[PDB]
Amino acid sequence: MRRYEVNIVLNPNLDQSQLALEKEIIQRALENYGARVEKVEELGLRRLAYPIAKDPQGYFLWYQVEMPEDRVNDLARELRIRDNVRRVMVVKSQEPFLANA
Amino acid sequence: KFKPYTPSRRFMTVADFSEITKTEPEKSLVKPLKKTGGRNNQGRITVRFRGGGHKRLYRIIDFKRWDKVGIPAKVAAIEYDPNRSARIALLHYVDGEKRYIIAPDGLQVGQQVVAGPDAPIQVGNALPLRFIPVGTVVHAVELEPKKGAKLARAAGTSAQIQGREGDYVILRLPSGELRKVHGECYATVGAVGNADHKNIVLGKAGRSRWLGRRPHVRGAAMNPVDHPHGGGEGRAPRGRPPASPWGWQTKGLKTRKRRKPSSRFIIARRKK
Amino acid sequence: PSRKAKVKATLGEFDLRDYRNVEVLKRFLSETGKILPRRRTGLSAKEQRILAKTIKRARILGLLPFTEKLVRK
Amino acid sequence: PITKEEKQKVIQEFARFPGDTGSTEVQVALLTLRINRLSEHLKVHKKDHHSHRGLLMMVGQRRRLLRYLQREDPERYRALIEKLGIRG
Amino acid sequence: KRQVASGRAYIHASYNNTIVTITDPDGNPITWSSGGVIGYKGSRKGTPYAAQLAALDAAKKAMAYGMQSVDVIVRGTGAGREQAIRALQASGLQVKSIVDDTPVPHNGCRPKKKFRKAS
RNA sequence: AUGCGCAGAUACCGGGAGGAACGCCGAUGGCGAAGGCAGCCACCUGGUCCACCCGUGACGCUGAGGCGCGAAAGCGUGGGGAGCAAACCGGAUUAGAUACCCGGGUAGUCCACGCCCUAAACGAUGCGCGCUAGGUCUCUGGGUCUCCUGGGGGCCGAAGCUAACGCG
Repeated sequence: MRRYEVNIVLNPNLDQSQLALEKEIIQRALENYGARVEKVEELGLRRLAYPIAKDPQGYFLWYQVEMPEDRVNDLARELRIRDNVRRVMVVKSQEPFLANA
Repeated sequence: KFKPYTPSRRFMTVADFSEITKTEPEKSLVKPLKKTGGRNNQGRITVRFRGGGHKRLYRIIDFKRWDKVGIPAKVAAIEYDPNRSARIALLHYVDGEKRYIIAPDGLQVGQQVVAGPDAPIQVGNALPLRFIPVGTVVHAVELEPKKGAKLARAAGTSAQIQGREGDYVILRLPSGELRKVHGECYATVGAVGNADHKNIVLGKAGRSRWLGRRPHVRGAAMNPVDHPHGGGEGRAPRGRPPASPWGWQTKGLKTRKRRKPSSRFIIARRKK
Repeated sequence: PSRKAKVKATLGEFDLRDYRNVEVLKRFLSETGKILPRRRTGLSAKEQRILAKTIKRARILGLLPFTEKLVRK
Repeated sequence: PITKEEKQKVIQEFARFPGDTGSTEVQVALLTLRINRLSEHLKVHKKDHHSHRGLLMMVGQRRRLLRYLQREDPERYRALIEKLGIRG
Repeated sequence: KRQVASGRAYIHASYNNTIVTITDPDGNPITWSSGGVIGYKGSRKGTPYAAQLAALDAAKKAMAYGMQSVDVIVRGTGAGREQAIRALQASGLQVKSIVDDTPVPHNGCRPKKKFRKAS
């Protein structure tokens, strides 16, 4: 297992118990695959600079974690699954590079 | 339990270009099934060319699901019948009883799927149109609810979900057209099971065709004593007519047929 | 090279390893959300490259117009 | 993929002496292993002629080195043959 | 008449005919004019001249309805798009703000010989 | 001209579908036996540059033959065609116009697996090593990084090479 950052945006017009059921789906799925968080984050709801999802805003979730490398593709698909997943994006876990120092 | 299409005998004299296909379930069907009379002759007058037979099984199949609208079923497995353009899956209903049903896109023995009031849009289950995730595929589909699976897209991988309006959803049917069915009606989820079949190649005609069951057709067959068209000579006639006091082959048939405007448009054609 | 604006000195120590940098990233947008060039970021091959990459990542998931109706013209 | 660890471990099983941080032995172990899982991949793929190609060159290399292996001494060499499996 | 003081003025132009039209605040329109609208044919209709004229019309009509304030929509380029747009500000009838589109491709469909000679 | 529109088009607004392509950034720039290869993401992968000097111990350079590899065109079956588009059909042409222009529209162009290997296949210049001023720029790896050093690209460029360019 390696680690990538899970950046994924999910519908705006959501709500309570919904946030509940699909985000948790997020969960157990993840695990079922081989996911298990390292950074449970997200910055809540936010707008964008281009009306995607037929909307000007949505909810964005970010959790970076450990997983079984290749499974990535797999769960990914499992994710986009759930309609609302306005954007399903995973990236290899790097972060260094100070430009202008 | 899928099936090979391509196997072709080879140079066993003119038995050339013979295409085999072999579903792997190979089991001999089960308990629910009678047989058909020897029609070709019928209502006891006799009619329509070709026609001959060749061995005898004969089907009973499920055409209606709302009759358990739920009891998951698991592919009993694959198999088929001396009829239908694209094999079947004898399915097992979790309640004990089973049913011969379609055989959508290569599903999988033991697979669970079902249908009714909300089925997961996974090719295999079936649902009232309405649960139509517009842009998806089905077949079997039936307009006029209850009127059983009406539009059994034979091996007809063809029910293309195309938008909705009123109490009717739009569909692209084999043919190359788009009709409408009130949502509550229904569709077998996904697509067919056979096509390559459609491409199948068979050797010495007599042999094959007949085996098929069908014998012949032979137009303007010289002695036009009848054979609508000309004869008693080489030359292909002129008038422009067909067997049993015909209109050639470029004229209508429909009419007011309240049927028609009532739904569907695209009018009758394609362009491969 | 032409000089009256420039940006390599708009923000200091900036980690190119990102995407969620609404602000900084913006700092190369110009009008039709183009990609304000060597011509402005004055950032080595290494730079235009990786920096770019993320620019990408950015339009990618979104939250930045990777072009946009220009208001002014 | 390329599992450095186990890697070194076998560079070890082979390098008769624990001080073979680069020897015919290893050229062997390595080119072999690589060659193999690599190739297997090749299979479930069918089209990457570029890398197939390289792999090619590589396999060549390795075999040839062995060539010399024999040249001076194929004895210990055939042992190697043995240990490994290749060329049979 | 519908009347709504402000809307959009669409100026789109070819290079042997150009066009302009009055549209409400949202997107429909009411009236317009162009190269051949201007009792014109063949070339000519592609003159910053006509540009000026049809601009004109777009205007008189423009007032002719409960409007005159407008944002300018830019579509393509016209052989005299200027004499055109200037005729525009000119009749004033309000000479508001201006939007930039002329909605670029992005590379996805080789043209006809014409701009194929543009390898 | 034309062909398309008051059975309302051409423009503007909203929504639908799909194929292809992939802008700025992106370069006179990069990776590859070659061909040629780009919106990002992830899966697996290969060439390959620098530094400790640690390992082996010259095993290496060459490659007739073969063996795999690859433009675009075109064929084979099975998908698919938004646009472009030989062919074809028009319209414009001259004296002629089968073509240069405008109006159309197939095959093909695209995907999968198979098949052709094809060439101004180019730097028209086989590969492998080592010896002979410098100057400049640009990308990239290491450092006491006014620069130096290994590598990599264009440019100027003594000697010198050639019938002459021009190589350098």
